[PDB]
Amino acid sequence: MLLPKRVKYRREHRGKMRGRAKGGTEVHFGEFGIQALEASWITNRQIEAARIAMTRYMKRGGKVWIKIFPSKPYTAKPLEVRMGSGKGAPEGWVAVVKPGKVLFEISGVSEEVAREALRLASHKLPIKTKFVKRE
Amino acid sequence: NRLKEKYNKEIAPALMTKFNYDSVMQVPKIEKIVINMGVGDAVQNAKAIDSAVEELTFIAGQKPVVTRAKKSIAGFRLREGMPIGAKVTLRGERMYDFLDKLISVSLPRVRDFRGVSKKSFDGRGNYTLGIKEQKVRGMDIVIVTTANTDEEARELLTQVGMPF
Amino acid sequence: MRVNITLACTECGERNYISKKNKRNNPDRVEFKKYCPRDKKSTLHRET
Amino acid sequence: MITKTSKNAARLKRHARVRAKLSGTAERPRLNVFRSNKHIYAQIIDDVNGVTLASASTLDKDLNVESTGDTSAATKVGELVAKRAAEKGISDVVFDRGGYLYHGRVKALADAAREAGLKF
Amino acid sequence: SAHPSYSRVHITAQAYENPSEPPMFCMLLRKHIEGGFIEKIEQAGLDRIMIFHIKSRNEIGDETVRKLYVEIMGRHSNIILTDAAENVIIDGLKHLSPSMNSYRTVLPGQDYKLPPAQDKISPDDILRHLSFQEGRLDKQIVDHFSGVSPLFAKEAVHRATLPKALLALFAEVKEHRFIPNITTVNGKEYFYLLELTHLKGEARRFDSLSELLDRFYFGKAERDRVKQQAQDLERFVV
Amino acid sequence: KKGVGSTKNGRDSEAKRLGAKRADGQFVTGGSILYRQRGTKIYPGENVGRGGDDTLFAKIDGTVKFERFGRDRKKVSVYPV
Amino acid sequence: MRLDKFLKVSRLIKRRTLAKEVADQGRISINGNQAKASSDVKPGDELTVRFGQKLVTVQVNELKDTTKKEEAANMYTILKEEK
RNA sequence: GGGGCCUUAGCUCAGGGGAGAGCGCCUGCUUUGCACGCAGGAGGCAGCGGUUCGAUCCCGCUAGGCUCCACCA
RNA sequence: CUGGGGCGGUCGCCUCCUAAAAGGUAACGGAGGCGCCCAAAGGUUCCCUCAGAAUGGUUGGAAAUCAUUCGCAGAGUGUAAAGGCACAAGGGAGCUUGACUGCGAGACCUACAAGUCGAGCAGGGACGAAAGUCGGGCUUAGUGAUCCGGUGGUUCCGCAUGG
RNA sequence: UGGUGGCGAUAGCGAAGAGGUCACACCCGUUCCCAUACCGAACACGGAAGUUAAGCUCUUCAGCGCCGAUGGUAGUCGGGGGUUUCCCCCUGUGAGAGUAGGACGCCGCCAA
Repeated sequence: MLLPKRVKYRREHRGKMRGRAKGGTEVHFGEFGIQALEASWITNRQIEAARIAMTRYMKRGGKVWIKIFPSKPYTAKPLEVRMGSGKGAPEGWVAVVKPGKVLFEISGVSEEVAREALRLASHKLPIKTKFVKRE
Repeated sequence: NRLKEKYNKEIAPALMTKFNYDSVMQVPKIEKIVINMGVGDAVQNAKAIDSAVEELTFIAGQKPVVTRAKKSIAGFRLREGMPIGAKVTLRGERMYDFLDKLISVSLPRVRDFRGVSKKSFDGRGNYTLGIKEQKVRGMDIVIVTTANTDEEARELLTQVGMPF
Repeated sequence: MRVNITLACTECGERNYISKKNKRNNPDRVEFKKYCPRDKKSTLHRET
Repeated sequence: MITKTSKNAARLKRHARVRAKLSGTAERPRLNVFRSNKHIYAQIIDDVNGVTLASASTLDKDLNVESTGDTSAATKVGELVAKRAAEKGISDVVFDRGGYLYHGRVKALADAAREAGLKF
Repeated sequence: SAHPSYSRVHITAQAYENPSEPPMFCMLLRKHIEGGFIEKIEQAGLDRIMIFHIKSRNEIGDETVRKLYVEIMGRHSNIILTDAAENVIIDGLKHLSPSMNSYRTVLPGQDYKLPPAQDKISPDDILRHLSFQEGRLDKQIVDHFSGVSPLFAKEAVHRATLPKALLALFAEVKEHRFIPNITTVNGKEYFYLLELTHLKGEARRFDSLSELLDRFYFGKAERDRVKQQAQDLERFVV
Repeated sequence: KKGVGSTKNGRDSEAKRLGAKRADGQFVTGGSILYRQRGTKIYPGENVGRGGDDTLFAKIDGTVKFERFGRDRKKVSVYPV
Repeated sequence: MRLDKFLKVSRLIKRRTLAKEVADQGRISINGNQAKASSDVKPGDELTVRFGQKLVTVQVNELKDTTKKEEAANMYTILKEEK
């Protein structure tokens, strides 16, 4: 459950996930990676689920290199409450994702193993994905 | 007026011949001397300033300047201001006279004097020194030179006869 | 304390000016020089 | 190791600090000064056009003397440049102590020009 | 010292440590005794009490006097300062209010008073007054004499009708014929004017009772503390 | 139903209508202001003056022109006919 | 302040409880008047007290609450004792 | 859940310039003496963050506790 | 006011974001500040340039003060933030009180009330040799109507006339 | 050469070299003007024995910094469409970044 240690503002606007990514569109730390085909917010619980999934499938395998970090916080008012009276309290932390963006990489491991692990992770994630490799 | 003429006549032709400088303007000399007292005890005893500032005066005829704080440190119970330490710059002839006086008296009169610290240079061509005796407070003095490297300063002071 | 003050002339007797001051740092009856538009001159003014 | 700044560069900074407040025009030009260790030079300028109008120096072959560097020389060159700016009948100027003091040779020169007729 | 178990008086080559803080009692002594003059010493009639008759000039150079009293009773020792003629207390180390419904009182201003001196002949008379059939008479020599320890009483009673021992030892003390030593009966280091009389303990003798006190208390000030710590830890470990 | 509150972030200052007030190539009268600001986003130039509020005004009549002090620094000026 | 608090801080009595107990017994008084633990006091007060037969008369000089040990007795003065 | 008060040694307390006053329980010592003591259990700002040279002392966020409120259909 | 009301919270001013590249723009939207301070922390003249780092060096210590090279700026700018400033608006020294009087072309903002800037003229001055700057402070907050009373001054009026 | 101004560092940083009889500097001493919170370092005052080392000028370079295209792409006014937390099509516009490359200076006035 990743966390930014320190932040300026505990409360931010949400934002808009228009367009494609700026960077991180291609694997370069590792060999076999995964990228997105949509745009969405992703949570520390999602990423750690995917991470531990692939690492359990691999059991010693090489290196991973996540390519993101949930910097963004997201609020949520308490339950059964009218509107207004200030912005809701923070709940967790979020990473924002554009399409064309690489999320997880892999090295030290064969292609079939990598593809299967990333499949497993994709099923923990909400969005549509693609298997990718380095050029 | 001893060490000026000694410097010129003995050192500079000899030293230029020794180092193969291009011109006499490349000669190393002392640009100045500086001395500091460095006493943060006045916070306790405000009278600790004129105490030994008078002594700096009786040492060097030039009046000193009380140094002051530039920041605040609760670790030493200090804020900006509160004059601590005292300084004297020195650039000219009583400079050399004072240095003659030092090498003649102050160095040997130390009750365990030996080969003084070979290495207390700054790696630039300028020397520093600390003293503890003279209340018996010492000081921190500095020699500043036109030497670019440091071995020429070494050779300079050796040829002066300042101990090592 | 920081407090209001008038600053009257001495030849004219007229008040002519106001300001403020610390009573701590400037306790005494302060004085400056200002222009008396009746005496038509720079002139020492005094606090009341 | 000790470096040493060029006092000329310092003088340039002080000169610029001055120059920020003024500039020489037609009918209010700038009178600039230079103070070599062996000479003293003076010029009069329309800073708008970037043009000198008149000039003077110890180096001038007229009135060659021994000092070229004391207040006497400063006075002589001041009166010279004054009559130059008289025969180019401007008579009204501004002064430019170029990062120097209005104390010594500069002061003497300026006083010379004041007496010769130039009005600051 | 009015320190209850270690309350005493002493002269020490070891000037231990003068404090950084002058306390109230110290400064009050400085007020009225500093630069003094010790005219006379007195024993308070052989009770564990002492008096210094002292002189000193007041704040106007007029000579004045005072009576410093040092009562060393044990757990309720104390140090008091008193006026000469008025007998009024001026200072006191352990102020003692009469909520203890006691005979005497400590507080300043009040007329000084001494403890109730018990009905004991301070110096054969025991064979007269006391019935030697009583047994355990090391207890009840305290009931006849003023200056007594159960140590002294036991060591004298073990000399076996023994008025001789009492009279001889009293003459010894009166003549200052004692021997200042420290005794050590398997630890439990004791000391007294007289030597050890019977027990198995080791003995180390001295030239000065003051040095005896020095070499005794200089350790016991902290040795016993370390022992307390050691035992408190040993309990936990066990 | 529940009960909540305490936003304590509910204010802001009155908007002060900064920026330029006259345009390049525009004719201007004496004393007209040109560019309200705080500090110097823009400096004065010829026949232009700065006030205590760091505001820029024309000392004369003329036409306005904005320029640059060499690099990364701007300027205004009034040039008459 | 209150009598019981005063007695504790002046260390005449070691427990405020005991002060209350004795005042409820009425063994003591103030200014010739029988008093209670809640009785108000002040400087200048003249206080009569009993300890069995030991009767006491004292005078109040000051009053506070932090009252370290030796500074307690500065708070007042003895005057007289009877029985 | 909201608001207010509080959260300093075992207990009770004071105190933007360096946390110190008193008291108690258990143990040990201790002794001639009318409960008159001593040492150790031990003496540590609820936490997090920030401003200041500095924070118990100013500010802010959160936790624990006490009190108040949590109403109309 | 109120995403029904009540209870809570807030009520005026300043700074930023939201704010959509002029300006302006709401919400019980997000973050913070003010109800002052300086008689020098102002004006003027002249002067010079910071924070931190590495070396050497008593007490000096990780950290005073010290010389030392590196060093557009990481510092400072009375205070919150934004804008801005190192040719100083930052830091020193000298002399002073323009933290003046009467005004004010013409502009900004604006429902009004009000608020803001302002060259330039006169009088008298301060600093400066001179040009020349000075009508408070680095700019933006630091404050409130009218009526009513009070104080001082006034070639105003003063119920027949003089007061 | 020196002085003095103008133009966005295409001017600078950095490395290597060359020159100084004139000139500019460095440099020699305080008796005076004046000064150094310390002092002739600096500022002032006077001087010219010697030094091109430094500064200053003239050459070189593209290591740093600086400038900077074309094309393409994102974005986007406008129009239109669609499975519309977004996406797509069309006329038009059009960056940044990354390149190509440029550049270790251009222009003036005075004095010898």
